[PDB]
Amino acid sequence: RPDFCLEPPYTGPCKARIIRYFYNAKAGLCQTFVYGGCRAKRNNFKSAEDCMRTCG
Amino acid sequence: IVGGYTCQENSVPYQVSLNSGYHFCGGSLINDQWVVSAAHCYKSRIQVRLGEHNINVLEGNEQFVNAAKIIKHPNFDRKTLNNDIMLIKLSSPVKLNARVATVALPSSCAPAGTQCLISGWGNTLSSGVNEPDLLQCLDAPLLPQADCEASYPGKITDNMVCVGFLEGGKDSCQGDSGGPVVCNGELQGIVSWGYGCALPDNPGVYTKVCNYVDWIQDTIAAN
Ligand SMILES: [Ca+2]
Repeated sequence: RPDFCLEPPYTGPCKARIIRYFYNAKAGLCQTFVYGGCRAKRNNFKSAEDCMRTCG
Repeated sequence: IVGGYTCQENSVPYQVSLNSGYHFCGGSLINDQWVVSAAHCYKSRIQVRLGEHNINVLEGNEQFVNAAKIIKHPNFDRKTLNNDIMLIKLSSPVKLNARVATVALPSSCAPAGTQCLISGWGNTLSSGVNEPDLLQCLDAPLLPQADCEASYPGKITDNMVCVGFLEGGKDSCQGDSGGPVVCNGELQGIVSWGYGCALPDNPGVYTKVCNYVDWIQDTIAAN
């Protein structure tokens, strides 16, 4: 699978509270995390389906 | 808000919560029909909740109003966060009272050293996650621009101001964005960004509201 799928979730410097999905390789599944609102990394999805399709 | 204290019930009447299913940002009521927040808090659909204290319990003083117009600053940069400010026009004017009041726009730019009040329902931990039910408050000073720049080399513009402590411990955090920084009864800052929360050498960075008073007034009068 792509390398960005193995990176930990990135909240970013912004201080909003936006729920996004990320692939947790250690668990082998997509989970939610708090995204700050700006400068998102690639392991950041708006849905679990898109997350699993890209990093599954 | 990390290292703060629970605000006295309805002691920050101008504070609002931006909700699109759950609380995601804060804001400030500047007049009966307009709220100011951070541009990175943009969402196509936004419900504004006023008169709040406990964000998870219906208390009876709350007013829920949908946003009719969402206007971000035309020069907002999603990468550098320069001009991180946005205006929201409500569907209908709110009823102003003790729990719901407006905050005055700046008469001028407050100098470094000015004590201010920051508030929000954001994370209260620097490490880990603890979302408060009750509105949190924090007393903190505007920091000298040179210290702000030394903390964030080459990332601070004239439209930003650092507020907090260079030793860390107290700061705004995720969930606080768009919230107010009030000094002497005037809105001088808007929670925007920072590296982590309450970390040493990295105090919160805020939008310098005194640079946008005219843009705010011109936009309000034109919409
Ligand atoms: Ca409530």
